[PDB]
Amino acid sequence: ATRAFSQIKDAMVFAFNLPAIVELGTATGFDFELIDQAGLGHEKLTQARN
Amino acid sequence: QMPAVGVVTVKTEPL
Repeated sequence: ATRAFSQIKDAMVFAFNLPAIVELGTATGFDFELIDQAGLGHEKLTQARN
Repeated sequence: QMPAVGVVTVKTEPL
Protein backbone atom coordinates (compact mmCIF):
# COMPACT_ATOMS: atom_id res chain seq x y z
CA ALA A 1 0.00 0.00 0.00
CA THR A 2 2.83 2.42 0.81
CA ARG A 3 4.50 1.65 -2.52
CA ALA A 4 1.25 2.11 -4.45
CA PHE A 5 0.36 5.29 -2.52
CA SER A 6 3.58 7.28 -3.06
CA GLN A 7 2.39 8.05 -6.61
CA ILE A 8 -0.72 9.87 -5.37
CA LYS A 9 -0.40 13.61 -5.97
CA ASP A 10 -1.53 16.37 -3.59
CA ALA A 11 -1.44 13.96 -0.64
CA MET A 12 1.04 12.51 1.87
CA VAL A 13 -0.48 9.12 2.68
CA PHE A 14 1.07 6.30 4.72
CA ALA A 15 -0.02 2.90 6.00
CA PHE A 16 1.24 1.03 9.04
CA ASN A 17 0.43 -1.64 11.61
CA LEU A 18 -0.82 -1.08 15.14
CA PRO A 19 1.74 -1.66 17.92
CA ALA A 20 1.77 -4.80 20.04
CA ILE A 21 -0.26 -3.16 22.83
CA VAL A 22 -2.39 -0.20 21.73
CA GLU A 23 -2.60 1.58 25.06
CA LEU A 24 0.73 3.47 25.10
CA GLY A 25 3.05 4.72 22.40
CA THR A 26 5.65 2.62 20.64
CA ALA A 27 8.70 1.96 22.82
CA THR A 28 11.08 2.78 19.94
CA GLY A 29 12.92 6.09 19.89
CA PHE A 30 12.82 9.08 22.21
CA ASP A 31 10.23 11.80 22.85
CA PHE A 32 12.08 15.11 23.10
CA GLU A 33 10.26 18.25 24.24
CA LEU A 34 11.62 21.75 23.71
CA ILE A 35 10.24 24.10 26.37
CA ASP A 36 10.00 27.88 26.61
CA GLN A 37 11.11 28.99 30.09
CA ALA A 38 11.45 32.75 29.46
CA GLY A 39 8.40 33.86 27.44
CA LEU A 40 10.03 34.04 24.02
CA GLY A 41 6.80 33.25 22.16
CA HIS A 42 5.70 30.88 19.43
CA GLU A 43 7.88 32.37 16.69
CA LYS A 44 11.12 32.04 18.66
CA LEU A 45 10.17 28.52 19.76
CA THR A 46 9.55 27.45 16.15
CA GLN A 47 12.85 29.03 15.08
CA ALA A 48 14.70 27.17 17.83
CA ARG A 49 13.02 23.89 16.86
CA ASN A 50 14.05 24.41 13.23
CA GLN B 1 13.21 8.37 -9.27
CA MET B 2 11.45 11.55 -10.40
CA PRO B 3 8.52 13.28 -8.66
CA ALA B 4 5.59 14.50 -10.74
CA VAL B 5 3.22 17.42 -10.17
CA GLY B 6 0.00 18.65 -11.74
CA VAL B 7 0.30 22.06 -13.39
CA VAL B 8 -2.19 24.52 -14.89
CA THR B 9 -1.43 26.81 -17.83
CA VAL B 10 -2.23 30.51 -17.36
CA LYS B 11 -3.90 32.76 -19.93
CA THR B 12 -5.63 36.13 -19.67
CA GLU B 13 -9.42 36.10 -19.79
CA PRO B 14 -11.94 38.96 -19.84
CA LEU B 15 -14.51 39.17 -17.03
